Order: sequence, then structure tokens, then C-alpha cells
Amino acid sequence: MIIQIEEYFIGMIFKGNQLVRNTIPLRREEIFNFMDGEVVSNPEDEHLKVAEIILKLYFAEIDDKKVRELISYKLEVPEFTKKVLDIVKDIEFGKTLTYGDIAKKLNTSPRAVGMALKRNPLPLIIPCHRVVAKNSLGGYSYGLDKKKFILERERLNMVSFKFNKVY
Repeated sequence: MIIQIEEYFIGMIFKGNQLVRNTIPLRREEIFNFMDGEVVSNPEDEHLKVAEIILKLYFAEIDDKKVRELISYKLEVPEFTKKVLDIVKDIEFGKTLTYGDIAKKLNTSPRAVGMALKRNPLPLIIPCHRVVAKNSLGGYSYGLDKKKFILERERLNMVSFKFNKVY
């Protein structure tokens, strides 16, 4: 479950063929003491292949839907997350709005939706970035610097399909 790469310790944990929680960046190099049993996750293939994938969508360079290699997530929600998830299904790299318009879109409010995408079990897939506060930027657990970079990166570098017209 625990794995160090580049400058982040990814906590990928699943119940088999379905994800549940896989996140966390760098912090304590000796964090290996916070788990007397794991400290592996089988770095061989299963980890390298996924690692590059995760970092891929991160630096806006995954292309396509991407909703697959990230493994299907199940359960895990901080008071709410289903509604917000419905948001990703629509918004992609290019949209940006707050919680108000989102929550109101389903049947709730930006208050409950806040804690939702906030402690989302899978931040590297959920459009929490495209959900700022009234003013600008609104995060507590990881973000700001990254959310800033990813916010500008997405807008920049527009990837378009190939012009293949066969009449």
C-alpha cells in the first residue's frame, strides 16, 4: 500500500479489483514506521505502470477519458461524495466553478459538498480543483500550490484530435 516515488508517498489501497483509497504526497521519509507489516505493494509492474499513469493525468497529459486505469473506487465518503462524483462525469480539463453551482445542481449545498471533495479518497481524479470558494482557491488538506499549478496547466496546452475527414 505504501510507496515512495519522485516526491510523493502514494497510499494505494484496494479490496481487490476495486479501489477505495489511494492518495497522499511526501512528508515523512521514515513514515515506514507507521505500518509494521506493509511497505511494499509489489513495486513490480503493478506499481510502476500505475505510478506513471497517476502522474500522467496530474500534469495534464493523460488524454482520453482516463476513467479506467485509476481503478474503480468503491465506498469511502466524508459525509458525501456521490454528488460531486457526478460532477467529474461532466466537467473535464477546462471547466472551473465553485461548490454553490454544483450542490445546487443536485439537491444539496456548497457546505456539505465542501467536506466531500475536500477529503476525497481519490483527489487525483476528482474535479475538486474546479470547485473553488466565492473568492478564489479553497483547500486545507493538500492543495493551493498544486491546485494552482493544475489550474493553470489545464487551461494551457489544448490537446485536439487529428483532422481525419473521410467523405
